[PDB]
Amino acid sequence: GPPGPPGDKGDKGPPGPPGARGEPGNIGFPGPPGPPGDKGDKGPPG
Amino acid sequence: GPPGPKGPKGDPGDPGPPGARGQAGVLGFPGPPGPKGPKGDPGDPG
Amino acid sequence: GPPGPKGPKGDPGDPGPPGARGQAGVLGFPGPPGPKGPKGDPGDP
Repeated sequence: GPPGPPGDKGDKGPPGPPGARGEPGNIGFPGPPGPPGDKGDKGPPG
Repeated sequence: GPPGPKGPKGDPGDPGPPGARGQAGVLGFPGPPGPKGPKGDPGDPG
Repeated sequence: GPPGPKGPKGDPGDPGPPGARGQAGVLGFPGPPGPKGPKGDPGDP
């Protein structure tokens, strides 16, 4: 006789894996300048 | 003649592709402040 | 008759989830020293 009907479609595959973690962020900008130095010492007395 | 029996089921599908790589991390924050500046020069002698 | 043909292969799976965002970047390099301080007062007479 003729061949029978075609079989059913297979099961859907499972999901793929997560992507890689993103790259680290860029380095931050440089810090601010420090505070000014203290006032100089008073001159010695004459 | 009668048709034959139904064919076999298809094979399971393949796993999916990996997800996209993650986004880049946040930029770092600004660096530490610099040191205190040099002390002033002393005053003149009296 | 003979058995029918095999069914079609299943569909591929979904793509995986997007990755997690990266780590924060390192903090910047230090700033420069501050300016020099002002000159001290003159000595007393």
